Amino acid sequence: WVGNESENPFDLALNKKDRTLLRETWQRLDDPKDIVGLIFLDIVNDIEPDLKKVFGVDRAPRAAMLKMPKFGGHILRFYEFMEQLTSMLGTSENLTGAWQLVRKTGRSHVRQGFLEQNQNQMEKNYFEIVINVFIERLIPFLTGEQELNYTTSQITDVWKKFLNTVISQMTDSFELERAKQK
Amino acid sequence: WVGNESENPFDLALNKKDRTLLRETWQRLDDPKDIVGLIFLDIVNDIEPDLKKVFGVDRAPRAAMLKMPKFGGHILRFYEFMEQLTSMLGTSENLTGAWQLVRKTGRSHVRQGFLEQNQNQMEKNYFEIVINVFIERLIPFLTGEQELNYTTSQITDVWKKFLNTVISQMTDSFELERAKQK
Ligand code: HEM
Ligand code: HEM
Repeated sequence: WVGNESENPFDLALNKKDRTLLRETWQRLDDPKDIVGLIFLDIVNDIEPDLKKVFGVDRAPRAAMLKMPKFGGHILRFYEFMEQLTSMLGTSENLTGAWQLVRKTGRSHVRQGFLEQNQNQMEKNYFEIVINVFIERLIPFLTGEQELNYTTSQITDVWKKFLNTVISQMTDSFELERAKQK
Repeated sequence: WVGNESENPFDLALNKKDRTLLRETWQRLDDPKDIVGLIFLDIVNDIEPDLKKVFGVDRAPRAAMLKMPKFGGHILRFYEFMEQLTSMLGTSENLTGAWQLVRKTGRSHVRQGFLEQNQNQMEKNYFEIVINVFIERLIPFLTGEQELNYTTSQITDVWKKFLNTVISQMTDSFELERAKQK
């Protein structure tokens, strides 16, 4: 895909009002990078501890991990990716750039040897594992149900459609890029 | 993808009411196979004549094509695919089987040498070329605007989301299967 096609799932799964909600709800958050950090700490410590080694935090106490370079780097990168993606979708309506960003990010992960070897739709999809923790943990902050016009049901459904579309496009772009590289 | 995942784009782009509309509007049609036939006749004769050779109708007058085996066979297969897909989506809510059907069909086309050689997202996407003629020609039958509760705008938007999702999933499944086969 070039990115400008009419089949863009971010245009199909989300309408204009949905995209505005994604941006406005994300912006309502105070310290979104801190929330992203807390969720990644849960991912590597509680949910998928195989990821500690990947991020170089297999020895760091939970309390030191945010300072370790690969781990704190990833938190920054993931936060920036969500910042840009929600802005493109919900502010500029740059639907092409939003789709292109997600597929480029999916393809780029093929360089991660852990994922090249272990990413597997039959067994573990690590993009799904990570984003599912966001679905469970980020959405209650976004609805205001948890702390650190739109109804709770609306915000929940929109963020689920959005985050599931991020999973599917990163998964598909990764899988294709890996197949091509062989 | 197994098919049962939460990232299924037919569940994300279409809600239950949308899927019911897809099924009810398709069922309102009198002789849907005839309409499918007429649209394929336009595709091969007027829009993408490179396809005449593929379907063995490079000599048949337009008036004989429906009887030629590869061409009339394809019309039957495409009609059955839409019949099953709209039933799965809109009647049984078998969203897994709907997604699986579309990806299996995408993968199966890699066996078509014309597509293996020529299918190309940079240049011509033949699934997109075919389905776009359906978007232009089938939707006015579905809305009742042309001849052979839901508003015209609703029916048009739902069928566009649906048919665009069929294009994207056939395209992606095809591309992956071709890359794997090499
Ligand atoms: C789940 C959705 C994910 C998103 C949105 C995401 C986002 C990003 C971004 C934006 C970058 C830098 C730009 C780029 O390389 O494309 C990056 C790099 C990286 N990603 Fe991810 N990532 C995700 C999941 C994962 C997973 C499951 C792994 C497991 C290995 C992973 C490992 C890495 C690593 C090691 C880097 C290099 C930078 C670093 O180590 O901090 N990512 N990721
Ligand atoms: C655009 C969406 C399309 C749909 C939904 C579709 C559907 C189907 C189905 C359901 C079958 C039989 C089952 C299977 O093999 O999976 C089939 C076979 C086939 N498809 Fe397609 N098709 C599409 C596009 C195309 C295109 C663009 C070509 C161009 C080569 C093509 C060429 C063929 C051929 C040659 C067969 C074998 C049967 C025959 O020749 O009649 N199809 N297609």
